[PDB]
Amino acid sequence: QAEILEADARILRAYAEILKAHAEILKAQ
Amino acid sequence: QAEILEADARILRAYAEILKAHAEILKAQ
Amino acid sequence: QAEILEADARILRAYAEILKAHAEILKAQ
Amino acid sequence: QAEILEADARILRAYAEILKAHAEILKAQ
Amino acid sequence: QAEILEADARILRAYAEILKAHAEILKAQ
Amino acid sequence: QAEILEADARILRAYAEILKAHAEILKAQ
Amino acid sequence: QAEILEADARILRAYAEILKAHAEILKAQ
Amino acid sequence: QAEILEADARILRAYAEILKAHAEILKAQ
Amino acid sequence: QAEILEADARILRAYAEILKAHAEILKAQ
Amino acid sequence: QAEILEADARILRAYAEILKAHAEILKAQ
Amino acid sequence: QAEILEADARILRAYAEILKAHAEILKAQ
Amino acid sequence: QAEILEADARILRAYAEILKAHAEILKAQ
Amino acid sequence: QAEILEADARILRAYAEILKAHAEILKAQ
Amino acid sequence: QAEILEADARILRAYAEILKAHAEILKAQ
Amino acid sequence: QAEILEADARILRAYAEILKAHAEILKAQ
Amino acid sequence: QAEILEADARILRAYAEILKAHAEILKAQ
Amino acid sequence: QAEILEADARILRAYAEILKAHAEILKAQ
Amino acid sequence: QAEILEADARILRAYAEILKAHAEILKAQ
Amino acid sequence: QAEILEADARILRAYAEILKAHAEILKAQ
Amino acid sequence: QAEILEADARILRAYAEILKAHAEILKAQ
Amino acid sequence: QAEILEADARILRAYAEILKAHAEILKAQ
Amino acid sequence: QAEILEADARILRAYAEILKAHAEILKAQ
Amino acid sequence: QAEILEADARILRAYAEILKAHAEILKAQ
Amino acid sequence: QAEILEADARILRAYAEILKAHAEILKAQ
Amino acid sequence: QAEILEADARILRAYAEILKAHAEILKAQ
Amino acid sequence: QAEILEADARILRAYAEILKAHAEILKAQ
Amino acid sequence: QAEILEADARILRAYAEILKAHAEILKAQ
Amino acid sequence: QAEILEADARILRAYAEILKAHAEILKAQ
Amino acid sequence: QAEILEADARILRAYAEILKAHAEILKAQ
Amino acid sequence: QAEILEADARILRAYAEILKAHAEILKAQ
Amino acid sequence: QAEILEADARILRAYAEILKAHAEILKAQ
Amino acid sequence: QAEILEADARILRAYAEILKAHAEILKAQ
Amino acid sequence: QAEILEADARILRAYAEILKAHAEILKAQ
Amino acid sequence: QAEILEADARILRAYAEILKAHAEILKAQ
Amino acid sequence: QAEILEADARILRAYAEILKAHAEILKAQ
Amino acid sequence: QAEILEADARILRAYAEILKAHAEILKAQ
Amino acid sequence: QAEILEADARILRAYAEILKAHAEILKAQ
Amino acid sequence: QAEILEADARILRAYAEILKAHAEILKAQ
Amino acid sequence: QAEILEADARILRAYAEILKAHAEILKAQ
Amino acid sequence: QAEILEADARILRAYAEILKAHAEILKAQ
Amino acid sequence: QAEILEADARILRAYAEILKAHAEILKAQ
Amino acid sequence: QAEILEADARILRAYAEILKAHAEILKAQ
Amino acid sequence: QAEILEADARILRAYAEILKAHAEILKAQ
Amino acid sequence: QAEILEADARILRAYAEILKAHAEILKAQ
Amino acid sequence: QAEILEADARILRAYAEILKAHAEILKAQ
Amino acid sequence: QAEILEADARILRAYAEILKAHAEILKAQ
Amino acid sequence: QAEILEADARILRAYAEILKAHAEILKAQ
Amino acid sequence: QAEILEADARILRAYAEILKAHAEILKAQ
Amino acid sequence: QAEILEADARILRAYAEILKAHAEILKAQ
Amino acid sequence: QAEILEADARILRAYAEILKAHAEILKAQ
Amino acid sequence: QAEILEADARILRAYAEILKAHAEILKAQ
Amino acid sequence: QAEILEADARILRAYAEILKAHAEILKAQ
Amino acid sequence: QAEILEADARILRAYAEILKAHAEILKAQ
Repeated sequence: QAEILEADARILRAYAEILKAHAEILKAQ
Repeated sequence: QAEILEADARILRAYAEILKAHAEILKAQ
Repeated sequence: QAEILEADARILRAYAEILKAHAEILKAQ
Repeated sequence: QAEILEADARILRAYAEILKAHAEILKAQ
Repeated sequence: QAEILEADARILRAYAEILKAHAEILKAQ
Repeated sequence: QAEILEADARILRAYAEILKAHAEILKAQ
Repeated sequence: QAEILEADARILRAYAEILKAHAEILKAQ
Repeated sequence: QAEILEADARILRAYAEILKAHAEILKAQ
Repeated sequence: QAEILEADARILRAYAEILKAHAEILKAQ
Repeated sequence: QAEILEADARILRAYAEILKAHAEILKAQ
Repeated sequence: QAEILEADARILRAYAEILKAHAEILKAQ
Repeated sequence: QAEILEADARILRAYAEILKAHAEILKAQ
Repeated sequence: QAEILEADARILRAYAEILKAHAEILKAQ
Repeated sequence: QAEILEADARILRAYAEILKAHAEILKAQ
Repeated sequence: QAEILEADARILRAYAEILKAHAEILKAQ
Repeated sequence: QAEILEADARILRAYAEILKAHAEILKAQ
Repeated sequence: QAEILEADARILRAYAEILKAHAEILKAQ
Repeated sequence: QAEILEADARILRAYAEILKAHAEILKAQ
Repeated sequence: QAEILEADARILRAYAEILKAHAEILKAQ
Repeated sequence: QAEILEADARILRAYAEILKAHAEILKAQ
Repeated sequence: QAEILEADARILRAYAEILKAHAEILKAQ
Repeated sequence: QAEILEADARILRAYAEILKAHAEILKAQ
Repeated sequence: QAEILEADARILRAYAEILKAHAEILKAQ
Repeated sequence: QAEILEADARILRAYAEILKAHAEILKAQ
Repeated sequence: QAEILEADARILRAYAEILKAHAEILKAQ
Repeated sequence: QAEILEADARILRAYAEILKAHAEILKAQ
Repeated sequence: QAEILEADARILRAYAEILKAHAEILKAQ
Repeated sequence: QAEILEADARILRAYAEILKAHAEILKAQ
Repeated sequence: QAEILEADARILRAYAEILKAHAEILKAQ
Repeated sequence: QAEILEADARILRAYAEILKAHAEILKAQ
Repeated sequence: QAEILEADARILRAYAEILKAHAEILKAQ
Repeated sequence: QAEILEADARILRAYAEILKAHAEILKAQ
Repeated sequence: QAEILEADARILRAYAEILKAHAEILKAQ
Repeated sequence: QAEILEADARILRAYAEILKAHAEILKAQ
Repeated sequence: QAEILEADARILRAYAEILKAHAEILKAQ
Repeated sequence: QAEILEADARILRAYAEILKAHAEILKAQ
Repeated sequence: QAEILEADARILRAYAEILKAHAEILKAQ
Repeated sequence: QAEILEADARILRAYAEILKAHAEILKAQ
Repeated sequence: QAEILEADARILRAYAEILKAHAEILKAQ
Repeated sequence: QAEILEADARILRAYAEILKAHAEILKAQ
Repeated sequence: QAEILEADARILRAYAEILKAHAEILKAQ
Repeated sequence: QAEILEADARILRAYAEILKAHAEILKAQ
Repeated sequence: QAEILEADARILRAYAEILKAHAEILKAQ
Repeated sequence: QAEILEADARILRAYAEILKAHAEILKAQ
Repeated sequence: QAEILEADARILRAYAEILKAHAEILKAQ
Repeated sequence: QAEILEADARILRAYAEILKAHAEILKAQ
Repeated sequence: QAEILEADARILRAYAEILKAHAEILKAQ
Repeated sequence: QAEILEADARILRAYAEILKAHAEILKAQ
Repeated sequence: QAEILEADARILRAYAEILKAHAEILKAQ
Repeated sequence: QAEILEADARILRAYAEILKAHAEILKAQ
Repeated sequence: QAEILEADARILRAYAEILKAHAEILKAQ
Repeated sequence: QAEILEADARILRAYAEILKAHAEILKAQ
Repeated sequence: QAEILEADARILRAYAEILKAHAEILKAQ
């Protein structure tokens, strides 16, 4: 099941990356 | 049933990959 | 009934493959 | 009734095969 | 009534065969 | 009434045979 | 009323025979 | 009224006979 | 009124006879 | 599971960054 | 887990900054 | 009593429907 | 009483329908 | 009373329909 | 009793439906 | 008893549906 | 018993649905 | 027993749903 | 036993849902 | 056993939900 | 075992919720 | 084990809540 | 372990509450 | 450890309460 | 007082209803 | 006062209804 | 007093209902 | 005041209705 | 006193109901 | 004021209706 | 102060209630 | 301040209620 | 601020209510 | 910001309501 | 962004409402 | 993106509404 | 993609609406 | 693919609408 | 395939619509 | 197959429409 | 088979339409 | 069989249409 | 049988149509 | 009002007399 | 905002004046 | 926004003036 | 956006001016 | 998008100017 | 797509200019 | 597809130019 | 199919050019 | 079938060329 | 049948060639 938890970690990292990009571009705004 | 769990892991990895690509391209945007 | 579960595993693997191909091509996009 | 379940297994295998072929050709696309 | 169930099994086998042929020819496509 | 059920079994067998022939000829196609 | 049910059985047998002949000739086709 | 039901039985037997003859001749076809 | 019902029985018997003769001659055909 | 906690830390850092950018721009307002 | 607590500290600092900016602008009002 | 004669009329109309459909058959041939 | 004679009229009209359909048959031949 | 004579008229019209249909028969022959 | 004769009428109308559909078949050929 | 004859009528109407659908098939070809 | 014949009618209607859907398929091609 | 035949009817209706959906697929292409 | 066949019917309806959704996909493209 | 097949049906319905949501995605784009 | 497959179904429904919410996002943009 | 997969489902539903709220944000802007 | 993943789910739901309240803020402005 | 993450969740819910009350303030103005 | 006159009107309408029903009777004869 | 005059109008309409029903009676004779 | 006149109106309407039902009887004969 | 004149108009229309029904009576004789 | 007259009206309505049900009986025959 | 004149018009139309019905009467004689 | 204005609104609504009840009186007369 | 403006709106709606009730009075006269 | 503008809208709608009620008055006269 | 524009739209619709009610006034005169 | 454009559309529709109401005014004069 | 284009279409339709209302004005003059 | 093309079609239809309304203007002058 | 071609057809019909409206303009001048 | 050919036919009809509208233009000049 | 030939016929009729519209153009010049 | 021959007839009529339209062209020149 | 011969007749009439249109062409030149 | 002979007559008339059109051709040259 | 009560008492007595006469007649029948 | 309250005072004074004049003239009545 | 409130004050003053003039002239009436 | 609010202020001032002029002239009336 | 808002401001200013001119001339009236 | 928005801005500016010119000339009127 | 959007931009620019020229000449008028 | 889209782009460019030339010459007018 | 699509592309290119030449010559006009 | 489609392709190519030549010569014009 550890694979499922790794997948969750990946999903959350990706979401954090989306949020960070949105933050940076909104700062550019 | 472990095969089902492996399939779930695969699905989530693929979704994470989609999200990562979308994040990178939105950063390129 | 294990055959049914194997069939489910196959279906999910195929769906994951579709998603992975779509992800790769969207990255190419 | 086990024959019915075998038939279901066959149907799902065939559907999985259709999906796999569609996935491969979409990757070729 | 078991004859009815056998008939159902036959019908589903035939449908699975149709689907398998369609899958193979679509792969040939 | 069992005669009615036998007739139903016959009908379904015949339909399955039609479907099997159509499947085989579509495979020949 | 059992005569009516016997008549129904006869009708369905005849229809099944028609279908079987059509199936065989379509296989010959 | 049983005479009416007997008449109905006769009608259906005759129709079944017509259908059987048509089936046999279509098989001869 | 039973006479009316007897007349109906007669009519249906006659119609069945017509149909039976037509069936036999079509079989002769 | 520590990976999950790291992901949470990342998410919260990103949210804090969004909030800080919004604060700075509202100060600019 | 200390990372989570640091993230909380960051969030609260950002909120305090928002509030301070709102206070200053309301004083300007 | 009127309802009884009404039912008789319905019987006769049904027989008329039989004959009319048979005529349509014979014309179609 | 009028309803009774009305029902009689309906009977006679039904018989007329019988005869008319029979005429249409004979014409079609 | 008028309704009663109306019903009588309907009876007679129905008989007229009988005769007219019979005439149409005889003409068709 | 009227209900019984009504049911008989329904039987006959159903047989008429059979014949009419068969005619439509034969026309379609 | 009327319910029994009603059920018979339903059987016959169902057979009519079978034949009519088969006709529609043959027309579509 | 009426319920049993009702169930038979349902079976036949279901078979009719099968045939009608198959016709719709063939038309769509 | 009626419940058993009802269940059979449900099976057949489900198969009809399969075929109808497949037809809708083929039309959409 | 009826419950078992009911469950089978549910399986088949679910497969129908799969196919119908796939059709809706293909139409949307 | 019926519960097991019920659970299988639930699995398949869930997969259908996946596909339907994906279709809605693709339409929204 | 049924509970295990039920849990799997819940997992899949949750993934469906993810996809549906993502679609709603994309529509809102 | 079922409880573990249930917990996983809860995790995924929570992530869905995150995404849905974010969508509501973006719509409100 | 299930309790740990439950706690994680609670964390994520709390973050969702944060985002939803922020959305409500932005709407109110 | 679960208690610790529970406490973290409580912290985050409290922050959510802060934001929600602030929104209610801003609406009231 | 308007209420009283309304009541009188209702009385008269009721008497009219009496006469109308009497006409119905007389016609039915 | 308009209410009173409306009530008078209703009285008169009721009397007219009486006369009309009386005409119905007289015609029916 | 209006209540009393209303009650009288109800009496008369009831008598009218009696006559109307009697007409129903007489017609049914 | 317009309401009062409307009421007068209604009175007159009612009287006209009286006369018209009287004409109906007289013609019926 | 209005209550008493209302009760009388109810008596009469009940008698009317008796007659109406009797008509139902007589028609059913 | 237009309402008042409309009411006058309605009065006059009502009087015209009176005269027209009177003409109907006189012709009927 | 908003409370005071709300109280004034309540006063006015109460006056409206008075006036409307007086209207209902005048209509009832 | 929005509360104050809402209170003003309530005042005006109450005045409207007064005026409309006065209208209903004047109509009723 | 949106709340303030909504309050203004409510003020204006209330004025419209006043004006429309005055219209209804003037019509009623 | 969309909320603000929606509020503006509401303002304008309210003005339209005012103007339309004034139209209805002027027509009523 | 689509929300913003929808808001603009609403603004324009509101202006159209204003203009159309002004038209209706001018016609009414 | 389709949503954005739909929004543009709505903008244009709103402009058309403006223009058509202006037409109706000019006609009314 | 079909959705995108449909959106384009809507754009063009909206332009047509604009142009036609302008035509109606020019005619009205 | 048929959907795509239908979309193209819609595009062309929209262009035709544009052109026809321009024709109507030019005629109106 | 018939669907595809129908789509082609629609394309051609749309082109015809374009051309005919252009004709109508040229005539109008 | 008849459907396919009908589709071909539609193609040809569409071409005829094109050609006829071109004729109408050339005449209009 | 008659359907197929009818389809052929339609093909030929369409060709005739083409040819006749070409004639009309050539005349128009 | 009459249907088949009618279809042949239609074929021949279509050929005649072709030939006559060719005649009209040749005349027009 | 008369139908068959009528069909033959139609065949011959169609041939006559062919021949006459050929005559008209030859005259036109 | 007691006069009204005596009147309806007379009415019911007369109706009872009619019923008794019809009863004695049907007894003589 | 005190100006709004003064306006309300004016409105209520004017309404009171209307009511006082109406009272005076109704006293004169 | 105070300008909007001043505008509302103006509107209400004007409406009060209209009402005062109407009151004065109704007193003159 | 303040420009929009100024425009609204202008619109309301203009409407107030229209109302004031109408009030003045109605006073002159 | 600010350009769109400026355009709206312009439109509303122009409409206000139209209204002001109409008010001025109606004052001149 | 910003080009489309600029085009819309242009259209609205032009419409505002038309309205301003119409306002100016109506002032000259 | 961006070419289509550029074409739309061109069309709207041209329409805006037409409108601007019409506005200029109407100002010259 | 991209060729079709390019063709549409060409058509729209040409139409825009026609419109631009017409605008230029109407400016020259 | 791609040949058909290429033919359509050719047709549309040719039509675009016609339109471009017409635009050029109308510019020369 | 592919031969028929090739023939259609040829026809459309030829028509496109005619149109291209006509466009070229109209450019020469």
